[PDB]
Amino acid sequence: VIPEGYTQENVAVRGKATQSAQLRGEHAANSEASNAIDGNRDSNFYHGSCTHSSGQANPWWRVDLLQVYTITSVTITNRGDCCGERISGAEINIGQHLASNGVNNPECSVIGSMATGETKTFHCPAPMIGRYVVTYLPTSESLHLCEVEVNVDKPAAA
Ligand SMILES: C[C@@H]1O[C@@H](O)[C@@H](O)[C@H](O)[C@@H]1O
Ligand SMILES: [Ca+2]
Ligand SMILES: [Cl-]
Repeated sequence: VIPEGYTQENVAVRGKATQSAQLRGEHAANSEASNAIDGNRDSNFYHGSCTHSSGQANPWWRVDLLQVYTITSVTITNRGDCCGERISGAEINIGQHLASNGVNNPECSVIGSMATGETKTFHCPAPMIGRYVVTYLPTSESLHLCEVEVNVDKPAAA
């Protein structure tokens, strides 16, 4: 992706994030859904820039972009201090409307697996129209995202 004449922008920092259920207890303060769109890829969960679900099965995290965009890819930063294997199987769904918390929207990509602390771009089959981007983890693992960037192409500046 990223053709001549165009520039790419992360429109996720313009939105509002939320998740199925936040991690409770001792580290609950470092777990806010908003952490995945604060413009910081720091993957050390203890620095406070990563989200963390409750631990209950099939968690999801979502960002409402506030308006519809044509999205080319989504760049994810996996947790780095530990537990990089938990995100395996995660699905990135993108849609104009919220079809069951975004969990049932069209799929951009599936995260096979990512090394601990890895930042990787997942390109959608074709550009997708959507206002909501959801990361659904259909397993018994905790979902922790250190950054979710939603990439939109724009004609370049100058
Ligand atoms: C915030 C915590 O980080 C590590 O201690 C993990 O083993 C826990 O399951 C939890 O994710
Ligand atoms: Ca972050
Ligand atoms: Cl905000």
